[PDB]
Amino acid sequence: MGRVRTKTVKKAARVIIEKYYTRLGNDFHTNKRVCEEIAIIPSKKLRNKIAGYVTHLMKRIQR
Amino acid sequence: RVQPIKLARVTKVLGRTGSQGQCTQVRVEFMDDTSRSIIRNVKGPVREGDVLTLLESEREARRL
Amino acid sequence: PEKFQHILRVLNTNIDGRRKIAFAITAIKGVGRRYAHVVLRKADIDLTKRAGELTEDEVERVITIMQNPRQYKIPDWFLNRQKDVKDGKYSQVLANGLDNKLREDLERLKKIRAHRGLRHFWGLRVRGQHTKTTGRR
Amino acid sequence: HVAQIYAIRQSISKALVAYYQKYVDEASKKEIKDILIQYDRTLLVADPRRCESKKFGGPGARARYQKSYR
Amino acid sequence: CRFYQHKFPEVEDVVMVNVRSIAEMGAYVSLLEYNNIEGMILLSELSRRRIRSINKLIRIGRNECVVVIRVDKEKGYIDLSKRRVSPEE
Amino acid sequence: VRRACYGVLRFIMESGAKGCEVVVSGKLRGQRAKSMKFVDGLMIHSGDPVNYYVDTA
Amino acid sequence: TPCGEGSKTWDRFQMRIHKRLIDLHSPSEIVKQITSISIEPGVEVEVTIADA
Amino acid sequence: RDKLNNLVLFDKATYDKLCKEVPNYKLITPAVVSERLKIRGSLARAALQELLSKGLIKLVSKHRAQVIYTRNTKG
Amino acid sequence: VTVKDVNQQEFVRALAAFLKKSGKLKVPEWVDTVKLAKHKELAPYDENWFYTRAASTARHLYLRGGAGVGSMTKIYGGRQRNGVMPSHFSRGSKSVARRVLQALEGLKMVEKDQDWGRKLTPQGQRDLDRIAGQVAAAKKK
Amino acid sequence: TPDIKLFGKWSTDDVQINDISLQDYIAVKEKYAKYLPHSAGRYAAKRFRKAQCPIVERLTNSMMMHGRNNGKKLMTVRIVKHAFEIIHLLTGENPLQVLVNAIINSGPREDSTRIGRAGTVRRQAVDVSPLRRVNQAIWLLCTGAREAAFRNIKTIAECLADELINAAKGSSNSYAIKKKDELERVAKSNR
RNA sequence: CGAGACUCUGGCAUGCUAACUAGUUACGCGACCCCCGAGCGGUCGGCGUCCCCCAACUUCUUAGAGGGACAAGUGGCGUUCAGCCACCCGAGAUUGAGCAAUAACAGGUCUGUGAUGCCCUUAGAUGUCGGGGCUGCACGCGCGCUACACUGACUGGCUCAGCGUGUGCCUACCCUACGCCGGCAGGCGCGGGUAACCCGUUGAACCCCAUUCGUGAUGGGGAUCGGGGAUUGCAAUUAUUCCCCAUGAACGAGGAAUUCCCAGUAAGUGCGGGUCAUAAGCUUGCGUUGAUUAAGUCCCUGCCCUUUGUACACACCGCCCGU
Repeated sequence: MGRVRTKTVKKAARVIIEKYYTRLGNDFHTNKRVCEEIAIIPSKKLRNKIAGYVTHLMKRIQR
Repeated sequence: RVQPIKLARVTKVLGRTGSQGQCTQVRVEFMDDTSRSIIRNVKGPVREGDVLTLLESEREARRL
Repeated sequence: PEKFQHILRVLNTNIDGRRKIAFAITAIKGVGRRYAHVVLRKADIDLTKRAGELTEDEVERVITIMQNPRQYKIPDWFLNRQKDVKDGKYSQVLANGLDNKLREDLERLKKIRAHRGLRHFWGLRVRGQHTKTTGRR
Repeated sequence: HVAQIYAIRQSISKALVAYYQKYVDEASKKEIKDILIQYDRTLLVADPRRCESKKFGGPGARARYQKSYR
Repeated sequence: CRFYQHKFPEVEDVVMVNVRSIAEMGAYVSLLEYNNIEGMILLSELSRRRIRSINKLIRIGRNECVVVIRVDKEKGYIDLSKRRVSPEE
Repeated sequence: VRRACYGVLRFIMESGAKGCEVVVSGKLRGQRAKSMKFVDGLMIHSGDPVNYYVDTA
Repeated sequence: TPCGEGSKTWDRFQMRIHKRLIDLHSPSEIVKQITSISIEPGVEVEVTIADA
Repeated sequence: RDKLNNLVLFDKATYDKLCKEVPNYKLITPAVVSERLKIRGSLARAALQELLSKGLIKLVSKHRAQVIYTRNTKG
Repeated sequence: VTVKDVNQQEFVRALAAFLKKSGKLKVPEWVDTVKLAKHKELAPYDENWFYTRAASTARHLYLRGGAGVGSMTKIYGGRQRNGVMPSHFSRGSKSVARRVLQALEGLKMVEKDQDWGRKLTPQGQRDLDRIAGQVAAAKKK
Repeated sequence: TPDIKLFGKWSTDDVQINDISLQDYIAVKEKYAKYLPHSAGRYAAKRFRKAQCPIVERLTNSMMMHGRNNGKKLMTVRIVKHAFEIIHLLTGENPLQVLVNAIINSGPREDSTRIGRAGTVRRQAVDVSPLRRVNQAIWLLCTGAREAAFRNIKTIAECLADELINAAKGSSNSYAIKKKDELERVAKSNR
């Protein structure tokens, strides 16, 4: 039901995935920290949604 | 007129009909017969695999 | 399982089992629930019993204490009329005699033409509180 | 009175387990955790539910004043 | 009591029911034909037409001609219709 | 009215602004009320950041 | 609402005042001196002779 | 609604009736005894309290609001 | 033990009877016609309750570091009927509560001590424990 | 205690479900035995959750209704425990077995749901879920006990005990039975 | 652009850093010391006060920085996408507020405004004091409150809280522990506290318990009235209010109709603050006791999606005809 992802999250995710492919893992916790290093994101909830979607993408991508 | 009481067990909750959406279609395996499997409407909330005690297959209970 | 004692008089009413003694008495005016309860305590009578129980003796002992309240240490504050307006004492008023005094006081303040008197006579509400959409249906 | 009853029950069972977990042995504490958790009563996990805030325009939190209509 | 030898009505027996009070489904009426035995009228069948009227100055103390559908001697419930009526006028 | 609004609006924007809006409200031309919005740039009204980001007078 | 017709709408403002104390023990003036300097606006700081 | 009263005098006959009806009961409360006789409810209660010093009735509750008596051990 | 370990209802009743044996409770010239608290719609059933209250007060003081009239008044207090307005908490009679504190002091069940108001006397501490023992054997509920 | 978890002075053993269609919404030992009913005081948290709640706990909850009596569980637990004792004197047995029988006999089979048919008063004969049959039964029985108590000497405990026993084996002095016979009769009829 | 996002609050951190206007632990524990129990007893356990440390801690209490939720892991489903369903951990993709666009409205306000246009009045005031009314009731309406009882009326007793607040203030001023007296209202003496120090270990009400009463307008209910005491004010008459006694109503479940509600929610129940010389049946928050029930859908209703029709366009509460 609720809290489907917004455009702001998905755009950032595409960005990150393309330019940091080798660095990125598939684990939420480590990716969350990588997003702190490679970007300035002004909220933790936003950063979590970004990180989260980026793991989901990496899983699909590695097929 | 009269028929014997048939126990019939919920196989599949078909979905919801009713004008207000408060009638649920159900398909009940006739239990005595595996050949029969007939659609009866249940008023209540239905959880699959629970058992109805049909007093009729007359006056078929159907969408509205 | 004792009948036997029954039919007692307090003032002008027949008092029989129905309720606890105290409550049973309050058929008459000028005796509320609290009044009859405290009279019985003074008169050394168990008030949990019925009024179809207890003999004539106990009744008379109650009547004497109610109608001489000060002389049996029922204090002045406890009285329905304190200092009164007719009588320079402090009187407990009972039975039909309360109705008398109520009439007296209403007539009294119609003569004297005091606000309480006039309002009551005319049927207007004596208290200053709203009667705007109340005091009827 | 009821709030406290539920709280105490949670603390005593947790207490026993806590003591055995650092000092005695794991098998004892684990056995207790098994027995409790199955029928369940939330004695090793916290209850989330605390009072919901009241918002104006009603006499209650979600209760609201009667409206009137011609 | 009642004048009749039997204590209960039977299927399709024309009776007279005193409408005591209206509540929920219709009314818990008393059959006056057989003592003061309890029965009920509406929910499903009683009405023959709808015109959005059934009283105005028809107050209380009144009474309906009804016919017995289902009678339960043991349970003390009598399902009654007025819609069945035609020779039972 | 329009000249005054345009000059001030243009000057404030030129100073450096993400955006700005000037509203003139009240009556004009006798007995009818009017409002006009003279806006340029970006403006928000969303949540708590509006209080922080935008200054009003 | 000024002039109350419509609906019952209430506004509640809060203001959250924060207090803290710190008890230093060491000699007389050099305490209150070294502390109270190097600050001017917008946070009250009180140095009290209280406590023996 | 309703109007129902009971005798509020403690009587002869109803006490005797009680004790000699005793195999009927296995459940005894004030209300039951009151209904089955014409004894008050209050003086239902009290009659039981007397009765319990025969011990044809045995306490199995002692609650403030109302009490529950058994007849003998269990009937 | 503390008094809390044993049956509280039985404790106050046992202590109240022990007070009766002592033969004094320095009783008021009121409590035979009183309003009592304003939470009451009927005058007291008996004049017995003064002993029970005294026992209760003694127990309450035993718990605390010292207390006076205020503590007793809230415990005995309840809901006050305001007529046709909403029922609300209040504190009732203070003359009786004060009198009970004075009377217990006279017997030396409680005495003035630090933290204001009366705190338990070792004489009272001994008395309370003896009835506590009787209660302890009797039940626990 | 861990071998079998009893009720607070009665047994949970020897409680039999006398119907095969009402199973898995009647329980008292099929995991759900308790000395004292209380889960966490929510039962509306999930739609799943209702299955967790046994018939005994549901009966205590449904009882507290009508404004003054609302939200007083402690009063109801005391009344209910007393009620079980009253049942036990009156029939021997186990009071929980009496309760189970009462539910089964009071629960309807067919009922009716509204269906359009010319704007005339007709309805469609439908069977109802066993969850609904249990829910409605418990409602009927609690409402029956309360209704009797209101202007009669007997207390809620006594009237509840009387209501269960009459329903357990029919007597036609139980409200729940009388209502059920009306619902099933009407169902059979209709269009 | 709105909303989302965002922010604030509620919940999960025996991890992090702290605490003598805060507590807890933990000795050594001794004393008041009771034996209540064990031990012969010293001693041990114990509600509180008192012993206190160069004790220890942040668990409860406090508030700072940190992490935790992202549908993350796993399994089904789906354009294998966006997303959906279940499952684990568990605060679950289940909290509540704050937040408002484009544009409309002759919504309300000149009596909030020494904001303001024009008009009136202005020394003879519509600029200030003395007095009365807003509080008058054959009747219509609305929000409420109190009720219709036994989960209660009554008499004893048990017993657990939270959000907040206070005097020494720029036109007027506190909360009261504690002593005494009085049934009560109230009177009177102290002392502390701009305060997590003192009120207030907030030991509140619901609740729990042993009775009495016994479903009976009964003692449910407290209307109306009569007599008296006090409190507030210089002034209470038209009860300002409070208390004491008596007098002891309708109402025993509410028609035509109609509101609100999905979880610490409905309902029951008290408390603190605001108005304030005095005066709450009000409202704003707060904790307590705590359900039954959808668990969905568009039927009615409202709002918002395409399409279609329109003699409508101040827009159907519109228009529009004949006698």
